[PDB]
Amino acid sequence: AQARQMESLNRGLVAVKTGNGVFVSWRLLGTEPSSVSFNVYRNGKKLNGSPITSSTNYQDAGGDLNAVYQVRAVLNGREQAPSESVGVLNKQYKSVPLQKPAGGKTPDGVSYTYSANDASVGDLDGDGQYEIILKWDPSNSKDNSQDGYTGDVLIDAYKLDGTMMWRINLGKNIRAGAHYTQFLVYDFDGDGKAEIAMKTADGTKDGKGKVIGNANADYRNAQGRILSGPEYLTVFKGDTGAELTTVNYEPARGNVADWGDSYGNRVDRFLAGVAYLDGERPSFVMARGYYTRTVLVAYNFRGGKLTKLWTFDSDAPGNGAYAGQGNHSLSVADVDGDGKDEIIYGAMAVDHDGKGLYSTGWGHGDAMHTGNLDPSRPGLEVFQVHENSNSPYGLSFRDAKTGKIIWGVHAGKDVGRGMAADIDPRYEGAEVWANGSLYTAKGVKIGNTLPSSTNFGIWWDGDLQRELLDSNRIDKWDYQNSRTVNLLTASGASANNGTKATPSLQADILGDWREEVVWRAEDSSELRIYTTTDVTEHRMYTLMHDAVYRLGIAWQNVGYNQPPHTGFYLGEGMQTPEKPNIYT
Ligand SMILES: [Ca+2]
Ligand SMILES: [Ca+2]
Ligand SMILES: [Ca+2]
Ligand SMILES: [Ca+2]
Ligand SMILES: [Ca+2]
Ligand SMILES: [Ca+2]
Ligand SMILES: [Ca+2]
Ligand SMILES: [Ca+2]
Ligand SMILES: [Ca+2]
Ligand SMILES: [Ca+2]
Repeated sequence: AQARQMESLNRGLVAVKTGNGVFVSWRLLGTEPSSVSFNVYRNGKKLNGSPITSSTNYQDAGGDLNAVYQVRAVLNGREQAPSESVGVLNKQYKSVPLQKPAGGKTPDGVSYTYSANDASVGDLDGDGQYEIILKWDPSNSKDNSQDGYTGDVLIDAYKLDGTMMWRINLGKNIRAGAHYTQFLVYDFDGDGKAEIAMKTADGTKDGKGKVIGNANADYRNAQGRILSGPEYLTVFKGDTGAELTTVNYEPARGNVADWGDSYGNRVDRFLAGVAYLDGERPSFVMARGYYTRTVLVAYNFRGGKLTKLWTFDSDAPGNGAYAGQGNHSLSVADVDGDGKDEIIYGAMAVDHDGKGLYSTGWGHGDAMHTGNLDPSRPGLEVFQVHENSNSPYGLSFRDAKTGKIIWGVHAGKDVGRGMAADIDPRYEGAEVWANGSLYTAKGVKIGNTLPSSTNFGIWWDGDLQRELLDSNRIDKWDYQNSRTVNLLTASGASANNGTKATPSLQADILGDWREEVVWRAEDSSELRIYTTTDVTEHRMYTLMHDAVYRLGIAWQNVGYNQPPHTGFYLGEGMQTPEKPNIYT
């Protein structure tokens, strides 16, 4: 009973030169009725796609590199104003060149360079096409448990044509590393353009060069950590990067040792997430802590003002079960039916008003997947893994609303990876895997092997199973032979963060409902946006117009990046998915 704000997008038309013709795909928008159809136009407004639809891709045999495409929606037998016009890509990726920052030297005395790291997307200027907001990582970035000085964290915005809109420098008082800066790109106020929200400090320099706080404060200690001095929360304006408003980060660190160590590990474990706590409009949550004291703080940014909505603190009375449950990521989804978003903080959940929903007591894990994994169960499921060898489960498949287990598997050990996806059509729903085994959504062990990666799942070819993504590979589970075969190796491109091996971004940002992959070139001279050329016979509303998925894109960069999920069941046997309840 609720419509959600959702980004006004253009048709997302993309064309790609293939052996034999040109491949084309476009969006089906969530503002459109299911009855819509399309005609495709090659060059001189030539109708080409003679009758109409059932998908939003089309293979054009008589297409060449000099061709120009437009598509026209048909609303009730009446063709509409054409889309934007596009040329043809001579390779299966779009190059976005980067203004790569020059290296530098820390007090350390050491030298360091930058590489393109985690990304997000948003419509910063309102033209109906996504920009890429990119985090730059210095080669001396640090995990929380490693001493050492780190280079400045920088965040750029780029249009798809390579236009660099601005650079923000977080400055010397924001340590570089996976668990420090978590950045949220969303249209919070509803003005139709996106803002950026993240944690700042004395000396962060906005996109117009304006310094926040004291440009001469240096709270870096001799171990390269910032364990003193004030802490800020800032939202910047999308098209310019300018400070809009800055408030005090909550909670502040206080006595560092109260978090469970004196050397600055547990205290600087951060997460963040966009959530429609309204059921209608976006909020965001900034989180601090998970091994230990765990605090979530929710906000709105509307009418130029940042307002605190609520605070959940595990130190607070009655909330002590909720400590030690958080993962190195979070999920966001209406799990209880009320139209409003709850926060699935790893092995615990917070309700939309700031109140504990449940704590499983199974403890912190390094991966999680929240979606409709078993389409035979109404409601969502959460499949995750757990670090605690003394946990009853090393992998657990539970009810997302109550937190009660559905099935789970005792390992007496850390299980540091786990995945969820429909890779086997013999079993309706998503299969899951971790710690040497592959299971049905019901908990039954399939075969004896498992896919060659346990990282990301990506919808890439034309079928309803999901494919696999790791390093610079897209792979496919051959469920008949129990082997992983390769569909694409993006040679020259590279993933990020060594063993995590994640892409800068995975997201349906162009064309068809299939997902695009944003990998950096090895030297970080360009980002590459890969889009599929597999003709599909399936049609769906753009994944960026689904609530759970869009919010998945917004937290992908967060902590140890996890892959996105749809709020509906996407896989073999799915129903023809219905128009989403949204406005633009
Ligand atoms: Ca834009
Ligand atoms: Ca806005
Ligand atoms: Ca809800
Ligand atoms: Ca609720
Ligand atoms: Ca961990
Ligand atoms: Ca379900
Ligand atoms: Ca399946
Ligand atoms: Ca597929
Ligand atoms: Ca796509
Ligand atoms: Ca990350």
